[PDB]
Amino acid sequence: GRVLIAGATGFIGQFVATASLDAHRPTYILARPGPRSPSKAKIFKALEDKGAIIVYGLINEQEAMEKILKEHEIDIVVSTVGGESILDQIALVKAMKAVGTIKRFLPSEFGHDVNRADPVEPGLNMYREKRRVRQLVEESGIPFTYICCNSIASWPYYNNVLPPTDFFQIYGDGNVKAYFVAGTDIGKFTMKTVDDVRTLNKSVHFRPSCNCLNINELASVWEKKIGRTLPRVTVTEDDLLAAAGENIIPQSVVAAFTHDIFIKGCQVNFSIDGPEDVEVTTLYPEDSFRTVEECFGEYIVK
Ligand SMILES: NC(=O)C1=CN([C@@H]2O[C@H](COP(=O)(O)OP(=O)(O)OC[C@H]3O[C@@H](n4cnc5c(N)ncnc54)[C@H](OP(=O)(O)O)[C@@H]3O)[C@@H](O)[C@H]2O)C=CC1
Repeated sequence: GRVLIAGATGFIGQFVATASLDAHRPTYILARPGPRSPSKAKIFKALEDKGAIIVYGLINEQEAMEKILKEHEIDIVVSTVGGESILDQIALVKAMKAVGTIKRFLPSEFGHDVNRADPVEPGLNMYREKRRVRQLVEESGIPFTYICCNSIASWPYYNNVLPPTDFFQIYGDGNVKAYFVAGTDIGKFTMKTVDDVRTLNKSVHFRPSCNCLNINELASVWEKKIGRTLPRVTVTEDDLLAAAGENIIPQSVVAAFTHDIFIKGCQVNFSIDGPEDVEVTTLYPEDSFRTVEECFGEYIVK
């Protein structure tokens, strides 16, 4: 099963691409034509050394994408494009529909369940775009999997990776749970889903029970790691709504999602027992997630 990843030089994309190559899956990486940044240069080299095949194009160019999917006999398409580029996926979906040979598409999800969560603006606009892509995918008859992996295991700053050394900003009561997942686990478990019969036309939720922490708990894990306590200060709901209300992109987007998670409980407030939802830890039993303690341990080694 040949995998095409768009957005492999991106934050999430680097983890997904590396996991695909480490799983011994034939892996093709879409590259923007032109000169290469030092960091892009770094990433593309690492991936090619792991056996990645670089292909040149842009996902908003339908005819170009049709040619690539056909020429390279692609089976599985994974998009990890950024928030600014969500509607660039429209041409890619039309291209996949035209070629008709795609076995699984994973659009650029990699956070919350955009069909259940209701963030304030401008987070909401991003979710409108993601929902529009899901509507197009489903109406196009493309088999899909939606990766709802919740938060990457970093410190959740309102404007956003390394936890604080001076004082902790605690959102609201600091007693609202979220799920934190290592980057490497987002990649590993994403790639397992692409050809699993059980994830076909499903939302895949990442709910590792040992990494279900509120902000007060997350603070305490960091204090254990640095061997000292810090002052805790409150950031109110209205603080976050003010920040969101300025409509400064992407800072205000991050503020809106912080509010949704840590004020409104968007990651934990629904059941996954229904027939269109599956959960990673029950799909792949006896395959432990890296803990937050472990993750914070490598931030310490920096
Ligand atoms: N905590 C969480 O769960 C988080 C989840 N996310 C979600 O992950 C997804 C990816 O975001 P992130 O990792 O921040 O994004 P990035 O901006 O780090 O990476 C985006 C990748 O998409 C590529 N790309 C963008 N447009 C095109 C295009 N038209 N054609 C081909 N390639 C393109 C970029 O290449 P180039 O540089 O050449 O333009 C880059 O390689 C988003 O849906 C975001 O919402 C991400 C961060 C937090």
